[PDB]
Amino acid sequence: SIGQMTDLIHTEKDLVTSLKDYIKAEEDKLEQIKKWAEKLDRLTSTATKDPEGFVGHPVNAFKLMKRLNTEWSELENLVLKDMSDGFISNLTIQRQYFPNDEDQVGAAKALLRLQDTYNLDTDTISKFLTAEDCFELGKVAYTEADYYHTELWMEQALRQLDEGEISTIDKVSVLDYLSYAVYQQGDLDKALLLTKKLLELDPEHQRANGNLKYFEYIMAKE
Amino acid sequence: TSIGQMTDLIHTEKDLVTSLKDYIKAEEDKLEQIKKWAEKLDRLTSTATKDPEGFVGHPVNAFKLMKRLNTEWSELENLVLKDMSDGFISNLTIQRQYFPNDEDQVGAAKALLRLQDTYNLDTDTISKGNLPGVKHKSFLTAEDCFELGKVAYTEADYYHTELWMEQALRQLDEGEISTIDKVSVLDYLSYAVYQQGDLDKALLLTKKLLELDPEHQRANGNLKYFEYIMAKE
Repeated sequence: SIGQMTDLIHTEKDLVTSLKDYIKAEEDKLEQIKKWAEKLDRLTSTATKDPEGFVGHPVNAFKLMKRLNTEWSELENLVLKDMSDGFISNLTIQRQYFPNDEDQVGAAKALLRLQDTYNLDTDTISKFLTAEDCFELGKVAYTEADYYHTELWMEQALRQLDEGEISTIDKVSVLDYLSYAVYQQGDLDKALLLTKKLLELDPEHQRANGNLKYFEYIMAKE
Repeated sequence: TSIGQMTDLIHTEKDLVTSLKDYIKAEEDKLEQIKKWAEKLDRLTSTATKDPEGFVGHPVNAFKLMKRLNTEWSELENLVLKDMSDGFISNLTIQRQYFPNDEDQVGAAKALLRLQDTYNLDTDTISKGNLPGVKHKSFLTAEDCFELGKVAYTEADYYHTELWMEQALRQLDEGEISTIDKVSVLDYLSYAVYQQGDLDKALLLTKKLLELDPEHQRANGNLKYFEYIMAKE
């Protein structure tokens, strides 16, 4: 319902403000540390410039022994200090009303169906969807034997990869999925070409080699 | 402790600074990643609250929303919990084997005291490091002075306790920002003074302390005590 989604949106907005509070806290700690590190840097610089004269000074041996024995431990404790508990506690609480996998897949199938209903191409929809997003949609289709959508979305994922989008997915796996889905469509020509793309990328790929031969076969027997 | 040992310590400390700087870089990269994420998301969810019906119209906005909440916030969570400090802490931990310890710090402090005696220097000249024919310009903090006073105190050296607590208190008086309260140093000071025998000074300082903190139990006891023995003197 509209209301459930509305509450989700509000929750996420609050999570963002809380997140920004965490960021602010961490930045303040880092600036304290940065200033500290600046002081130490000027210090150590002057000492390394002339270590003998440095340990001439009667105060310097004491100050050095103190910094090393005491101050660096204070510094250590500040570095290790956890700034994240408020945000994590809060997020932990909000997760109670979060969606699950089934909600996510469901929302995805809904995306496919809207794609059909409004006659939209994957690029226009994607422009935002990431390569990984497209790939996921492709796999959602794939699990239900909807190879038309599997095909369209793996194609989009691959296209985004080609435009040089940085992503966690390699062209090879998506080429595998794609060529498989296309073969299942019946476009053996396309499937063959894509298989050849895959082999150009990973030449040792077992199924792609086997499929190069097998596709050439059934194509011959057509 | 030799020139060479000090030199090795100094180089190690220089390297630890480099390591800490690397830590700073790592943390900044982490935070900037997070800020950009939150920036992007803030744009989304703001536009969404403006018209939530129109926003979750798209199965796209809805799909991205469900995914962000079920998966991506867990990724952000993992990034938040991610320790950027391991390299620095590991290196510092390793170097600490060849660090000075407590005895070395006390040792260096007493060494400083004996040097003060030997060259007849007042605590101010030493503390401000303004020294003739010496190039490096180090200075002691009120807190440093306090520590020297306490090192003296531990050895029943009330002469140095008195001098160095007086220097600390004096630096506090200029309003040097510091971690020490005048009251603790006044405690030490007045006690050391009395141990030397200057009952008037100890009494006056006890009164300064109480003037600062009137509920200070021990100071109260000391006030009655001093006034008594002063009267029966």
